[PDB]
Amino acid sequence: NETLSADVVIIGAGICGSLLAHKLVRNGLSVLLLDAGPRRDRSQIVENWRNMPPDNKSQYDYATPYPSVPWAPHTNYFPDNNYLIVKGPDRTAYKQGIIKGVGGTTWHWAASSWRYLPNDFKLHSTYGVGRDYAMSYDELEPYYYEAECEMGVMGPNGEEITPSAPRQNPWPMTSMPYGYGDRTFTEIVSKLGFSNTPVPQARNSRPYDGRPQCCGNNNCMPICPIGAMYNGVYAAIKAEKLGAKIIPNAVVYAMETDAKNRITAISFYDPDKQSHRVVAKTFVIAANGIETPKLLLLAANDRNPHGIANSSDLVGRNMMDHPGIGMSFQSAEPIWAGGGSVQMSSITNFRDGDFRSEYAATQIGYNNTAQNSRAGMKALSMGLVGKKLDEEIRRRTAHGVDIYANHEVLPDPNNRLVLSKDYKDALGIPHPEVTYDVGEYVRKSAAISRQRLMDIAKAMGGTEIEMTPYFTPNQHITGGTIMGHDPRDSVVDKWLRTHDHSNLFLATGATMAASGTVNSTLTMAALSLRAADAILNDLK
Amino acid sequence: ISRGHYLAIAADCAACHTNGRDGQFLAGGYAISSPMGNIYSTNITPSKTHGIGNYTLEQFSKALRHGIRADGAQLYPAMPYDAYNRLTDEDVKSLYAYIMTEVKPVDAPSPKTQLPFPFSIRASLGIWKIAARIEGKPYVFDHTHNDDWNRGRYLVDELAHCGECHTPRNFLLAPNQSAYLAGADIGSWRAPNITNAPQSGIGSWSDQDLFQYLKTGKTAHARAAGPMAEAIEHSLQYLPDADISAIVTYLRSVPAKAESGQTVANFEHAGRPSSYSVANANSRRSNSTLTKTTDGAALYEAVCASCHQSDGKGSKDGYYPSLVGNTTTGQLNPNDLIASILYGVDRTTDNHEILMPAFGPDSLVQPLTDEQIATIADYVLSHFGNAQATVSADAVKQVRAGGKQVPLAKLAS
Amino acid sequence: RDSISDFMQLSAFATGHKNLDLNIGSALLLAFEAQKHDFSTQIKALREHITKNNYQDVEALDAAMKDDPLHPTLIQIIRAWYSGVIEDETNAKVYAFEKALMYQPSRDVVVIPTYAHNGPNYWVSEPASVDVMPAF
Ligand SMILES: Cc1cc2nc3c(=O)[nH]c(=O)nc-3n(C[C@H](O)[C@H](O)[C@H](O)COP(=O)(O)OP(=O)(O)OC[C@H]3O[C@@H](n4cnc5c(N)ncnc54)[C@H](O)[C@@H]3O)c2cc1C
Ligand code: HEC
Ligand code: HEC
Ligand code: HEC
Ligand code: F3S
Repeated sequence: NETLSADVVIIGAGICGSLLAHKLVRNGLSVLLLDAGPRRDRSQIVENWRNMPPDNKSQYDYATPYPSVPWAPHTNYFPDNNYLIVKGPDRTAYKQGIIKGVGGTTWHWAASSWRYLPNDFKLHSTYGVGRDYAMSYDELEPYYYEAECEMGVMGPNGEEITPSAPRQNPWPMTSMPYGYGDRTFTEIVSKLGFSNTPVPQARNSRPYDGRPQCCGNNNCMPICPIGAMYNGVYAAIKAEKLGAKIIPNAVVYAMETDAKNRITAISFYDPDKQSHRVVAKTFVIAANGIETPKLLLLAANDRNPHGIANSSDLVGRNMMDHPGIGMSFQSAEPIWAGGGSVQMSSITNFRDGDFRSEYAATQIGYNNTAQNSRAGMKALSMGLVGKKLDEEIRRRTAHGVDIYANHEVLPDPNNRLVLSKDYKDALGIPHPEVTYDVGEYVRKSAAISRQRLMDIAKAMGGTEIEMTPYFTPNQHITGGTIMGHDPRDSVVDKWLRTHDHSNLFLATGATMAASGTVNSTLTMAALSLRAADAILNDLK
Repeated sequence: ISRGHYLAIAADCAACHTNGRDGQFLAGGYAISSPMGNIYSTNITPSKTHGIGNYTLEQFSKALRHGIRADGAQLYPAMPYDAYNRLTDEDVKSLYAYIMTEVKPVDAPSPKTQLPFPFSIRASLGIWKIAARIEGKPYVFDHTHNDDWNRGRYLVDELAHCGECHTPRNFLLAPNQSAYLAGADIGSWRAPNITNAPQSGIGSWSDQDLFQYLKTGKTAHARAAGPMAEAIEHSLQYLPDADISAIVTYLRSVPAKAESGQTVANFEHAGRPSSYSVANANSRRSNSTLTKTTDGAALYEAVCASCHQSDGKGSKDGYYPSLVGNTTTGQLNPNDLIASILYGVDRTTDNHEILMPAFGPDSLVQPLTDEQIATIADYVLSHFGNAQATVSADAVKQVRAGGKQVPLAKLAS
Repeated sequence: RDSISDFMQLSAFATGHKNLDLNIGSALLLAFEAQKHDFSTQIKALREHITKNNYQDVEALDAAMKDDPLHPTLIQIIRAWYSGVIEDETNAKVYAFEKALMYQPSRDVVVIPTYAHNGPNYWVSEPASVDVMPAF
């Protein structure tokens, strides 16, 4: 290829990138979509998941169905592919899941799209902890609902569930009714004083967008056999049909800029390690919370030896996530987890308060994934035979309970993604290496989170209670390129344009300022649509 | 609801005069995939500018029955004026009153139909009507049969115009009276034979089954899809139960039209107790895009077995129909099944919505290629429906294109 | 073709159930014979042991030979028939899903995670008890 010219390029065909591409092609702009992963198809992922060993199915394995392509490897911990090097006091708290391929990691999310509270956007102003968004909640609510209607998100339309984000107009859906497990968990935590509320899900309670109604397979992680949730592959397909050019297996590595700091072109590899110069009048980097900083630190040139968009020396710095402490036990009272989606209800009673100045807010969610695989594997592990084995399988699948609690981390600039100086893939691109730390804030929040979870298990009369002494990752990779006003104190502005390079936008978790107390991909989608407004204003 | 509203519902006039679920009420703009091109239905709201507000009673009767516009231009046969021609004068007057008074006028010009020479000139249709033997005496009560049979015949022939799509067309593309209700290809979809043939038609259907299909669109052995889903959703569902009973009574008396090479009714096809081997599917792990899984059973299991389970007997609830004992799968000609794979069943009965995930090239859930869809359809026919039915990739591409180009359509060259 | 017959007979005895797929059994025999060449010798020995000591159910066939190194392969075979895997790593092949007997005793209520249960809104109905055995 002599040159792959375009108008607007978006590095990374994930949910953020696919929404960006769809909105921009809908307005008549030549959008070129580069993706590190390959062209990925839903049914084959379903077939691979069906054929995973039940040992990997008992545990929550979500990377085996997606092959880790050598040119664009993604995390896989059961063989420990070691793509995401994590060290620090909580290296196990950032073993995030990411899928490379058209659609991105949201190929296998639970569709738990959430609207952040107004105080999540002014944490720093109201409590002095964290860093503040340059944008208020009101400035994001239009685009927030735009994304909500784009993916067809569920929600308890009529309910005063908990102090939550005010809505100018209700959810496009009504939350599908709870299963037995969700109802019983709600009753238990209500007797414990916790408020169990329906979780807004980018999922079809009624037929939407030509995707069927959720029939409750309970395989929201890691693949929907009927596609009743929403995945970024939907917006990628819509953009491709509308005119967007998509090249899978396009791993960009470096980009050239002029003395004006206006980056002029980008280059990427196929698996065959061939460079192709891509030139467009406005580049957008929508790769990941993890991959955007690695790309920005990997594309340092002579003009910017410290990394592109790294004038503040903060790209890669200030990592963020939701440190979840997942605890699984055996309920004394039957639950029958599996009815509906894997994530139907969650305790939102502690999403905000005056304690955020001291310790992190906690969102105690109950995992609704079916325990038939877990019950079978555990009952077969203890070497039971015949009718006793059948009875134990039924018992452990009717009593299997998984409970977790997620928190938020404060901005620690020491949480770099300094690319490992020793490990490289077939393309020679270094793996993203995280020097992760949670903080005394997270330790203090978890100090009461453990007691809360133990009380919840006690109310169930639980047995063989297993608690992770560490923090489990929730793959809500936010931070890394923190937004703000000052070019020397933050990476990008309110409109998600890099201060160093006005023609470069980034719409991903990296620009997220405060991790919040709940899932974030709805917030990434809203930020992506705000970015789309930004390029729309830029090029007319 | 008034008599005019009932007649408009039974005539299903809102099916083609409202472009899709969206769009204004009877504002036109709907694209109809005619064999020679795309024809846009016109606005009939009482709008003095872009509607039919200027239409008088006799002008409206001419437009409805004889297919002649106000300016004298012959209406295209997308208008079932050959089916509304025998409509009674009183019903025509009631429809005129309903259209003039009971629907809000909309001022939005409809797209103008553009067809190749000589389909562009809307004047050769006089010879077409003469050769079609349209006229067309207004319907008269036949005393040989009871009142229910007469009402059913009125509904099927005049108002609901079931013959517009369930009757084949000749080389000149006019309704074939010899093969009455014998089943026809309407482009992407095929309307099955609905005569009283026990094997070829629907004679073996139970009365309750036919009533359920014509009222709600769902049955243990048949689900309304595509244009039939649209008809059920828009017109048939609002029909009172007495009218559905009359339609059933008439349908159980139409002459049979047996098909050659057919021996078992479309809903009595049992399924072989066979499936794919999970062991064979281990080899294609860590291999996405399904390019290498050319076999059919594993392809069906990966793509569609989530709802219609591995045995193919559908969901126990009945929400997902059994592919065994299904009229769409049991049909000797598999055009309906190919259309269901391509576009899918989307029927909204009583505000409750069935929705296929489409599986065409522009599918949102799972795109599939022509050969891929051919293999999976072959597996479905062999294991669940008519074994004698075979599907090729060229057949799938043809179904996508809109069926066979009729020999009259080749003239546009 | 005797070996497949003895395999099916012993397996139906061991799992305590009769309705077992023949294709899955053939795949299991192929995998077992690929894993160990001496599978046939010890399987015939086990069959002879059951015939000579006239075993009734599988609880005795589990308890009686705790020290015999043949009980390992009985545990292996029941694990295969209930789970569908032979080995333990991620690479291990799956020969039975949606039909594995560990999913069956809860099939009536808890949905097999990928294959849809009845209807799209079934879970609103209350489930059955824990001590009732659906079938098989
Ligand atoms: C198991 C799991 C469950 C989750 N559940 C939820 C949930 O319930 N709710 C919720 O809100 N969130 C959830 N998430 C989080 C959610 O998946 C992500 O936060 C979101 O999808 C962000 O995706 P993204 O498009 O920004 O990045 P990604 O989707 O990770 O990446 C987009 C694409 O960018 C490409 N790319 C990356 N780097 C480069 C490069 N240098 N050059 C070219 N291309 C590149 C990759 O190939 C990839 O395909 C979950 C995540 C996981 C792993
Ligand atoms: C894999 C590609 C398939 C195949 C081969 C079929 N389906 Fe479906 N299907 C679904 C629903 C809800 C209906 C019927 C309407 C309803 O009851 O509301 C159907 C219907 C069919 C038919 C019959 C069509 C007709 O014209 O009668 C056939 C032959 C058929 N299907 C085959 C639902 C779904 C899905 C959602 C869970 C999925 C996935 C599929 N079907 C996939 C397939
Ligand atoms: C007048 C009210 C009627 C009646 C009594 C029937 N139809 Fe239709 N129909 C159409 C299509 C495209 C199909 C097949 C869909 C698919 O292939 O899945 C059908 C189906 C039927 C049946 C089922 C028969 C069987 O499946 O064997 C029956 C009993 C039936 N119809 C009766 C199309 C149309 C249509 C547009 C062209 C119109 C108008 C009607 N049908 C109207 C009627
Ligand atoms: C399935 C499609 C369909 C149905 C049902 C239908 N129409 Fe139409 N109608 C059309 C099309 C297409 C045209 C224009 C084609 C032509 O010009 O030959 C048309 C034209 C007309 C016209 C001519 C007006 C003009 O300015 O073109 C009138 C009046 C009309 N229809 C009224 C009705 C009434 C009343 C009904 C009964 C409710 C009805 N239609 C049912 C499709 C339909
Ligand atoms: S996989 Fe899909 S069908 Fe429901 S159980 Fe999850 S949203």
